Amino acid sequence: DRGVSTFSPEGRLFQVEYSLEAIKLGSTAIGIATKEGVVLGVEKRATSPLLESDSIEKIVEIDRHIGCAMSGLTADARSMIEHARTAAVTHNLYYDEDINVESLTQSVCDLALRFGEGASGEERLMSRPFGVALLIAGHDADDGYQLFHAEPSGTFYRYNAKAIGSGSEGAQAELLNEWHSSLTLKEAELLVLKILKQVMEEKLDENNAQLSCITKQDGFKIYDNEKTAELIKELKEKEAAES
Amino acid sequence: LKQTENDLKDIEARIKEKAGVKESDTGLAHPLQVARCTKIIKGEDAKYVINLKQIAKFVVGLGERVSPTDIEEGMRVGVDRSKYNIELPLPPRIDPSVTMMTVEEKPDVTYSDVGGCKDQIEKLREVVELPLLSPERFATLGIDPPKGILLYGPPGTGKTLCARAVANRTDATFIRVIGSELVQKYVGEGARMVRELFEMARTKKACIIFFDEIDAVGGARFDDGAGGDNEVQRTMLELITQLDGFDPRGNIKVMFATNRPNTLDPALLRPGRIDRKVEFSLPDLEGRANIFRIHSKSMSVERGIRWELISRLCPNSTGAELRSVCTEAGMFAIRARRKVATEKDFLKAVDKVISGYKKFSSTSRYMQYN
Amino acid sequence: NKIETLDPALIRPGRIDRKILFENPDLSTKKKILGIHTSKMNLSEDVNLETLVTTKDDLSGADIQAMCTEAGLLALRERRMQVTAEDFKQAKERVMKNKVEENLEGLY
Amino acid sequence: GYDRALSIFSPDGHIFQVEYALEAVKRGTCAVGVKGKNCVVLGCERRSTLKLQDTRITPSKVSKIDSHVVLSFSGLNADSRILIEKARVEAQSHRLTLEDPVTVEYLTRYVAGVQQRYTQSGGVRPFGVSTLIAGFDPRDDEPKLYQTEPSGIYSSWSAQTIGRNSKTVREFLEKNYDRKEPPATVEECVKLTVRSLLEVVQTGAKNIEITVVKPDSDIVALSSEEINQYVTQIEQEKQEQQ
Amino acid sequence: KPTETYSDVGGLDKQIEELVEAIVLPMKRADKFKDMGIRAPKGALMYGPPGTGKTLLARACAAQTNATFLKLAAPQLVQMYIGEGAKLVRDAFALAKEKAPTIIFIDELDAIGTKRFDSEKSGDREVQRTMLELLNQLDGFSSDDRVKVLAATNRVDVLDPALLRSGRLDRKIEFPLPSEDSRAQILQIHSRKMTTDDDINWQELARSTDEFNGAQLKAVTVEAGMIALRNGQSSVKHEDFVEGISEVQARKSKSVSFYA
Repeated sequence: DRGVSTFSPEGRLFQVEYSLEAIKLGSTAIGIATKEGVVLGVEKRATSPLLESDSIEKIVEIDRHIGCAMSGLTADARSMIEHARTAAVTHNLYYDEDINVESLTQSVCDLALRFGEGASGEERLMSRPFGVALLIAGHDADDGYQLFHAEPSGTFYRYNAKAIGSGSEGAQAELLNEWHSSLTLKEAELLVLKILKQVMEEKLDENNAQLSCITKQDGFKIYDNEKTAELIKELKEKEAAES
Repeated sequence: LKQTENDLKDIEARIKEKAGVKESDTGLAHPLQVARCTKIIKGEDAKYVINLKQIAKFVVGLGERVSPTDIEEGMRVGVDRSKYNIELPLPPRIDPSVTMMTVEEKPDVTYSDVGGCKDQIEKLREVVELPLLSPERFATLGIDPPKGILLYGPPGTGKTLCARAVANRTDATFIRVIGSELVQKYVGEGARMVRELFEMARTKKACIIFFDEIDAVGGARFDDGAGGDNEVQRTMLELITQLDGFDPRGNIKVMFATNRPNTLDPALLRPGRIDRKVEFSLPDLEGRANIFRIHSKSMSVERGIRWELISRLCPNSTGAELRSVCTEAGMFAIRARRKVATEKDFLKAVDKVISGYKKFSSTSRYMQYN
Repeated sequence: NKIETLDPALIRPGRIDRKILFENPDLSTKKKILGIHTSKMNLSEDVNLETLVTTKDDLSGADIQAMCTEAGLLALRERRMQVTAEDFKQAKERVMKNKVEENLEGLY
Repeated sequence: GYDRALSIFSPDGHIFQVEYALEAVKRGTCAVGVKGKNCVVLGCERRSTLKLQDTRITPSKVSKIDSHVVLSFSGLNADSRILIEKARVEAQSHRLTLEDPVTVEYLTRYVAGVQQRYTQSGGVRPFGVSTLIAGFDPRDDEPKLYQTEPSGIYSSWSAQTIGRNSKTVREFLEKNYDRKEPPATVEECVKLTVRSLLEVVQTGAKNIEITVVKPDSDIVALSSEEINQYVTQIEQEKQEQQ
Repeated sequence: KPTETYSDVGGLDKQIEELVEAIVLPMKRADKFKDMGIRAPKGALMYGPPGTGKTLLARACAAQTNATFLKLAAPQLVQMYIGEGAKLVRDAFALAKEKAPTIIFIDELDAIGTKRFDSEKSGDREVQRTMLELLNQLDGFSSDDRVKVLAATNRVDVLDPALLRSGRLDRKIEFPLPSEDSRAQILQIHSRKMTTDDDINWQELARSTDEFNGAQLKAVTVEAGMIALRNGQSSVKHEDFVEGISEVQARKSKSVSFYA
């Protein structure tokens, strides 16, 4: 085509504005940070009936007291393993404590978005800014639970309840009235699975999705297939008792 | 044997038709190329005799008085060559000469893509339909409806389908002229001959003409052409002449078609021959949900089908690309022999058509600005 | 030959939907192509038509049309409706050594 | 050198580099594999018809990382061997540091990690290499199968195969072959593998090669005589009309 | 006498000040020119987008000088035959010389003006003869007030050194980028028929506009009332003129991501 330095008629890059199309091609995930814990989850779906969901990780862990997720291509998800996970350990290497979620996100965004045509000192060799939507959540030692997100455009915003993926248009619309300040951990476990039911194209299964949580004491803990199936049975019993 | 007995009353009425010919019986025996009569026997100055042909070229400086008492001799007197006006005795003037004109009736096209065209069609309605409803708001406010408008995007994905659908509800004269055949050879065949259509547009009202294939007309130049495209570029400038000195915008509309907006001459794209531009791109998801309804209005579908999960498999697309999903879905009922259209046919078609069949060969990076 | 670059200026989404590409025939397809060509053809009863079908490189119905004509003109010189076995392999070489050429891409 | 990037991000997500990197496997030979209990079997084929060479003198898909880990795939030839030597040095890098053999999970990440810099960073173009990675873990007999995409996407599989018309061939193993009930005897994995190899190469068994990965540093390569033993059993009950 | 006058145009008073000394003055008083032997040219050259000048400018000169207006388009000069329009060069000048004072206008000079120096000029031989017959015959057809040659187009991509002479084209007019006060006077022309609320500040709207010629400034006043059409307002206001920028011309529309 032409030089990457070409902007939009509004003065923005093309790869930044077009980075939202690669997110819809990924998996739909909705994070929620309640008063008790922070609800994390994704959607594995299926690429085949012989697909194994045990060895695939769509939800990673940067540090014990925090968590992370991904929606998009899995290539950029490992770029923060050498950056976000390194910066979290670098903080413990210097200040030896839990990094603030508010400061960590902006610190990651410095290591997250770097690109361009070329530069001697900094590495601009990266072409596409992001191919994945990364979620950033955890607990702050001062404020509290904070749910942030790494956007494919590179910016960052404070999200009380965040929805990403292809179904983020219809899920976030109803999410306004669903999220409340009184929403607890147990009440938010059946709420996410109920929203993902209208999202997921197939029957809810332990291998078609993965959920986890962020605890201020035990830390990031994944939900095992035996435990995930329990939340599935609780959803079928809850939906039948609504009417 | 209808025509056999129809001439019985017609031959008897032929003399009655000859009674009108009995006015001028000289020289043996309204569209015209050039005004031509025989000697103009009928005809300061009193009688007026002017003819332009290979023999006896005539010119008269005066006029505007009654010599002939309306039609005379060869019946053809009036506008030709321009420069020449016989008005006062009921003229057959400003009439289409020998030429090639495409004129059809009732270009019926239904709705195609309403997804992003909600307020986008309203801009098209403000072009034609608006002055045909409340013209009083133009003189009071001091504003005029848009004349020129540009169509850019992929080749007929529901953009062009919307252009022909709105024209059917205008209930006016529809004329289609393209730019590919417009080239030809002789200078003026693509400009002066089409200028006659532009001049007739001011004569005959309630006319709507869509200019087609502007890529074969306009375009940007650097070395100022390799030759042969000058008349192609002069036709672009001839379109400016009709909009240059004077022109009413009430009965005359201008609409282009192309695949990219800025590929024309950057001086051509300048405003005043285009008041508004049609921005055509890939609309949102829930907006195109009516497209699945339009194709299913006349289509038998099994009750209980869920369109929410079907739209999730389909990424951002256009109106025509959604019909291709239902087109192959109709073929699923041919081979596999399905009674009606089921949910499994639609869920598989998206992966069969878009993912499976479509693959390469689509317009993606070919539009930025230029 | 290749309509790839040619295709999405014309085809449009849904006016014309067809995609058909040249496919390498398998053991079953090569038998029906070569066997039916011999319905009206006569040749030596001691030669099997499936002998050269097992090991062969990309010979379609167009390649067989010449191998039948080239081997036929050699046997017609002696005025005989049957073609010997030597003309079968002789006609396959000159067709394979001319129009049939690969990219020399192995393994992969 | 080259300061710019050899790749361009797509407006709709359709990337020229991702396009023809997958079809590089579609142009090349198929790589068939299936897991098991105590072992894993990886089959393959050859595109060349006339064979003037021997299987031992010319290696094709045969490559080794750990002692008990045999890694066989087809995405390409030249660009494929580059990632193998880097993986062997990386496999030694764990012996120079961790002193223990690396699990198959990271061996897939390292191959995709080099492919990660190709799709992300500029100055170098990505490959069309797609690796099917197998082998065991230290003091573990359970095999693993990971399908590595050139874009850096990997997932766990069982009967998955990549190559020419491999999506249709895999559908044969989606029903008769049960992932929940894997076979026991080593030869049982070969019976289902040979039947899947006849749907692509058909005749010309000289091109058919079978590599069985066994623990305790053992590799068994089946010959053409043992393959024909299962070919006869295919036409026994199939041709009979019940 | 068209309605376009010096009041209906703006920002051209710098070129009009130099235009009077070209056309208008020798049309009447030749006394001061014959004493110094200065032969004034028959016209000038201008290029730019319409609505700021050109067409509306050339017609306004016929109303002030009160002369016959004769307009012949440039693409109409080139014809299919040999020298069909080239023979009309002396014909157009013979009619202009004998009958009444007039100013000959050329619409879209690029039609006969796309040549440059390349070897494709031999494709149309009637084009160059029309230009050469135009330049060399100005001295033989001179010594009257009844013939004036004026040319105009949208843009001039062809630089001809032979067009500079006292009798040939004098002024080369390129429409400059209108400034704050320059765009204000242009908007005052199209707002004469507009009914406003008198809440508009002229210096306020011009600061938000940058490099917008009169062709783009005209679309602001036209699309301003269209915003009030859906609102049912009786007259436009100061916000409606800002909404004219919100109308989609220069790609001012909205998008996703960074702002929502």
